[PDB]
Amino acid sequence: YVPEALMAVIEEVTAAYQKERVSQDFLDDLDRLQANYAGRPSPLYEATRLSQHAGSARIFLKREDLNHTGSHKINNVLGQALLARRMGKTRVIAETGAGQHGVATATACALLGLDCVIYMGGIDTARQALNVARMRLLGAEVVAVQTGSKTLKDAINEAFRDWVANADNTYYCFGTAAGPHPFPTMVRDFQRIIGMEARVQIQGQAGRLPDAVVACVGGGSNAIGIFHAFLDDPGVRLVGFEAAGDRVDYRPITDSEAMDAFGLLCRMEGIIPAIESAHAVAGALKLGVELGRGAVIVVNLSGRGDKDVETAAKWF
Amino acid sequence: YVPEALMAVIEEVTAAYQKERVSQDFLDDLDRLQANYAGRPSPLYEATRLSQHAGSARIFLKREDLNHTGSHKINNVLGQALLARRMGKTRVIAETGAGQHGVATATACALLGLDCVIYMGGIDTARQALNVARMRLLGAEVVAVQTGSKTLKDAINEAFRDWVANADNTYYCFGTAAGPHPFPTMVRDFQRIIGMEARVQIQGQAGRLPDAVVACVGGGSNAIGIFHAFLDDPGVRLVGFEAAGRVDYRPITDSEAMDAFGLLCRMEGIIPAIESAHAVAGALKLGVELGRGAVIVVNLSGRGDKDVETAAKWF
Repeated sequence: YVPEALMAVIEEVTAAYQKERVSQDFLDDLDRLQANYAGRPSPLYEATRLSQHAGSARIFLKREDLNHTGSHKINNVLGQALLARRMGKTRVIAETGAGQHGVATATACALLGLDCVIYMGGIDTARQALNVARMRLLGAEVVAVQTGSKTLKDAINEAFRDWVANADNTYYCFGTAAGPHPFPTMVRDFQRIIGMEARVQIQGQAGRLPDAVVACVGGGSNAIGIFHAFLDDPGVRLVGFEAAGDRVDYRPITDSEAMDAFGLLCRMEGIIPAIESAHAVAGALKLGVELGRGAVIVVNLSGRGDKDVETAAKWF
Repeated sequence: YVPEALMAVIEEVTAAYQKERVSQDFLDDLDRLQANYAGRPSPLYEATRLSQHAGSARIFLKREDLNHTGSHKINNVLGQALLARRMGKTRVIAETGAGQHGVATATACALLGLDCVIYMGGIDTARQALNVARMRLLGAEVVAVQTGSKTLKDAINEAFRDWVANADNTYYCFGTAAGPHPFPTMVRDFQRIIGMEARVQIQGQAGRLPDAVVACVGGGSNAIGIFHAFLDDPGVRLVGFEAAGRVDYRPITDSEAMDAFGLLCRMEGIIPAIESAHAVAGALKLGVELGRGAVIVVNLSGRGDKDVETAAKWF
């Protein structure tokens, strides 16, 4: 599943990232660097037409759903490249199948100014000359790996072979589903940027801190990532909505209630939520009818607009 | 091609639009409506690795390239839908093929509070089943046309009949490939929103109006629409770059462009359209020519793609 040979190398990265977690500075720095670069900060939208169904509170939807073809992947990558740069690494590697992660990796590296090399499967190479094209346009040595299978796994290995050799100057950039996810806390932390961005936006758009910041808890981290920046704001309730069918407060939301919110959001604002987001919404509206006129609530709309259209359409 | 029966209804929309064109009211209303909604305001990005290469001017990129392939269909549809509401229409109809125009149109109606009807070929309805479900989740009514041989052509024709009969309260939303485009001015004007956005964003990010705003002029209205909002800002230069009313035109050669192309990829990791690359080349000379601390706003119009090949060949 992972060579043992990766252990000292992974241990190096974790220990180095552990030093970053002491302050907000790493995160702050990432947020600076990615500002207006590829999608970040995702928009905060005041859903004025939901207001009437939420006790006339002001519902603000943190729009993590506005991500598709591009925005997305650069986010993980840029975090990593920044870490590589602060570990005094000078060079970055990765594997990619079809080429999307190699392009993101190559992107983060031109941006931050770091040599970069990408490992592509032999017959993967000659069936997208284009991403290769992007990658070489981005300045990245593409090593088209001939040796056995031809279909990713052999590239993972050279990439692995590389990383152990060169570990003093090289960072491995992870992001393919078929590759290793060795640093799960580092991934979680990158999610806190949602709340960091949403805390600036809600005070600029709403003129203060919110009454509440709300997320569906089955989105995992990334739904929950909106909370961290509001932990020291004693006036701000943090409410995680649990899917039920039939410091943080946790509250249940049934299938029906999610479903009805899903449809109201499509009809009131023209936005088609993930069933995940519709629970956070359904709770946001109950919470506004609780809190009344003049309340301000922030909702993490996490998960994918498309996915659930089928299930929603059956349901109705 | 276009039925003559349509002349009066087209004539009413053009007349009413020409009266909106008078002031920035209509556009300020679109701007407000769509803020944070589906992509607009596109970001304004300070390209600080490029400064080295431009007299140490500051180059800001107006990131039209961050559009989704798709971001543009709701943008145009929201404009038409807000105009229907501002004219007093209560209802908006359209035809759709595979469903995208229908989904865009229903999304704009749900947003603005308007009744929606979409006419689809009876067959198109069966094949594009989840575009239909999106439409109805959106609250639109979807008519699977049973007339003729249940074709797109037959759909359009039912939609033209409903338009004519219900013109007092009903607006027709254009922008399928098989449909007409009776209002090119309207569509060109919507592009003015680019410079209105960028005029706000350059004062927050840079603290003042810029020294120039720049765009590549082969890129049509999508290029040239950044200029309008700064027209009355004497002190802001307006430069249009072309592949060699107060706007200045200058030529940019193929190899000035391709050097700007490779420079943007390599310094910023942004792969531009060749079209963006000409404006980016022009902005690099102009910073050399205005020098240190000069704020130059560049329209990055067109799509960072299909020029990829052509850029690869070149290099």
